[PDB]
Amino acid sequence: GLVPRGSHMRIALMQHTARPLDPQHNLDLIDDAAARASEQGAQLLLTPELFGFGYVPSQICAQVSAEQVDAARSRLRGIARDRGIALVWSLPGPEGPEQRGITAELADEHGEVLASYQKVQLYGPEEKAAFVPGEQPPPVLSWGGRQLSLLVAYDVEFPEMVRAAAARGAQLVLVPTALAGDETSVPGILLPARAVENGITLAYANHCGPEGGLVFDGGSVVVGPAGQPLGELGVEPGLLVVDLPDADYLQDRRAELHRNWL
Amino acid sequence: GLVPRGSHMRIALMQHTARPLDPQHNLDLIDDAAARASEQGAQLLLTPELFGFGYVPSQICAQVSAEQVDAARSRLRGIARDRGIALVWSLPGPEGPEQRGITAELADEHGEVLASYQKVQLYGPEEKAAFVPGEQPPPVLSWGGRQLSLLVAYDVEFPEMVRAAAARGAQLVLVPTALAGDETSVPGILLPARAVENGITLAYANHCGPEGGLVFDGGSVVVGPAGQPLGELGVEPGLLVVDLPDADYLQDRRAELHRNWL
Ligand SMILES: NC(=O)CCCCC(N)=O
Ligand SMILES: NC(=O)CCCCC(N)=O
Repeated sequence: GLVPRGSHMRIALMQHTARPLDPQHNLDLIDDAAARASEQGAQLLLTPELFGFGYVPSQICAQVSAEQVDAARSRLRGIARDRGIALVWSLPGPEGPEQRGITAELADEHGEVLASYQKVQLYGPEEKAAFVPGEQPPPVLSWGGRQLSLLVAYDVEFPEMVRAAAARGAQLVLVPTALAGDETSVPGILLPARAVENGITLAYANHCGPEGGLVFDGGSVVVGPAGQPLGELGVEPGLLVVDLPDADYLQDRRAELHRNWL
Repeated sequence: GLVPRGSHMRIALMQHTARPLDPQHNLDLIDDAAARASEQGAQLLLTPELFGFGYVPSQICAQVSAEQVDAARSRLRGIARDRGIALVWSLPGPEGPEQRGITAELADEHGEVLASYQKVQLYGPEEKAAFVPGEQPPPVLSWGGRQLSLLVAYDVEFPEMVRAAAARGAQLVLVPTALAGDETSVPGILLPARAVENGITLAYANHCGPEGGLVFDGGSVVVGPAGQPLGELGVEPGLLVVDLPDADYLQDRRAELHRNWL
C-alpha cells in the first residue's frame, strides 16, 4: 500500500528461478524485479545467492571467467542506476576461478558499490571445491537511516556470524541465499532465533523452483526482532515488499569468556 | 509406557511452584517428584532453578546462610540415594552470601555429586546483585551412555553457551530454569535453535504458577536435535517423562575467526 506513517524504509526481496550459465536471462530477471520494486516505492532490492549465473558452484568454477563475472557486475551496477534503487546481489568474487569466493555487494541507487562481503561459511563439498572462503567479518554501514550488514546463505545458520554483524552495530542484516531440500528449520527455527538473540531484522531472499539439479524452497522472509515474519513468500516466484517499522543479550553476553570457549 | 526398544535413557522433568524460603516444603516436593519419576522408570530427574529456596534472589542473598544451603544440598543428595535416581538440582553456591553464585549440580542414584556448574549469565539487576557470575565453561560427562552437560536458565539464551557445551562433546544439555512473564520465544524459538544449531537434545525444567512475586510460565520441554519437542508441559504442575532415542555445524564453523569477531 501507501508508505505508512512510522516507517522510513521499505525493502523488497526477489524470489525467482535462475537459468544456470545464462546471465543475460538472469540479469533481465533482476532488472524486471528492480523496476517493479522501485515502482512500489521500495528503496532497496535484495536478490538471491549467485543469482546471475545460477546456483551451480562446480559449473561456475569450470566455465565462468573473471571477465564474464566483471561484465555481470557492471550490468548490475547499471540496473541499480537505471531503475533508481539500491540493490544487493551475489556473484562470484572478482579474482580468478581458483582464487575467488562467493560474494554479496550493496550498490546504491546511483550504481556505486558501498559494501562488499565474501561468504565465510561455505556449504558442502561442491562450494568448498569451487570457492575460497572469506576471512573478514561482515561489514556494517549506515544507509537509509539504519546500520545495514550483509551475510550469505549458510553464514546465517551460525549464530556467531550474525553476532559478529550485531556486535558491530547492525540493525538490518541482508542475506542472499540458495536453500533447497525442504530445509524448513532454517527459515522456521534458525532465522527467527538470529533475530531474537540479537534484536535485529533479517531479510532472507531465496531462489525457488527447478534450477541446477535442485528444486529450491522459496520461503523468502523478513524476520523482525521479536522473531515474527514481517512478510514471507511461499514456493512460487515473487517480489516481497515490506515496510520496516521505525533481555539485552548484546550487553549481557560475557564475550571475553565466550571467545575462549568456542 | 514401557521402556521402548531403541531407547536406553528415560529422563524426567519436574515442573512445580516453590514456596520462597521454605526448603522443607520445596525439598519434600522434589522428593515426591523423584519417587514418581523413579517409579516410572526414569533414570534421572531434572528440577528447576533455585527450587529449594524458591526463585527469590534478593531474599536468598539477605536471609539464606551458607549453612542452610549446605543442609538443603545434603538433603538433595539423600533424595537421589533414597529414591534411587540421578538428580539435577540448582541451589546457591556453597560460599558466603556475598561470594556465591547460582549453581546446578548432578548427583547419581548413589547420592554422589558428579558435576557442578555455576551460572555464567545472570539475568537482571536482582540476580546480579545477589550472586556472583560463574567464570567456567559448562562441564561435560559420560552418564547413562551419553555426554551430559549442565547450563542454567538465561545461559541457554546465549548461543555461545550451548556451543561451548557441544564443542566439548555434549549430547544432552540439562537446564534448570525460572522463566516468568509469558516469554514464549525462549522455549518456542531459542531452545529449538540451540538444539538444531548443535545437533543436541536439551531439557528445560521450569517453575510454574505464583511464586515470589511472579507467575511462572511452565512450558517445561525436551527438545531434540531436529528442534522438535520430544515432550512438553503446559502451565500446570507436572512431571514430564521422555524416552530419548538411541549440515555439520560443529565441524564447519570457523571457530578461530569467530573467536576474534565476538
Ligand atoms: N547456499 C548455501 O549456503 C546452502 C545452505 C544449506 C544449509 C542447510 N542447513 O541445509
Ligand atoms: N532465571 C533466569 O535466568 C530468567 C531468564 C529470563 C530470560 C528472558 N529472556 O526473559
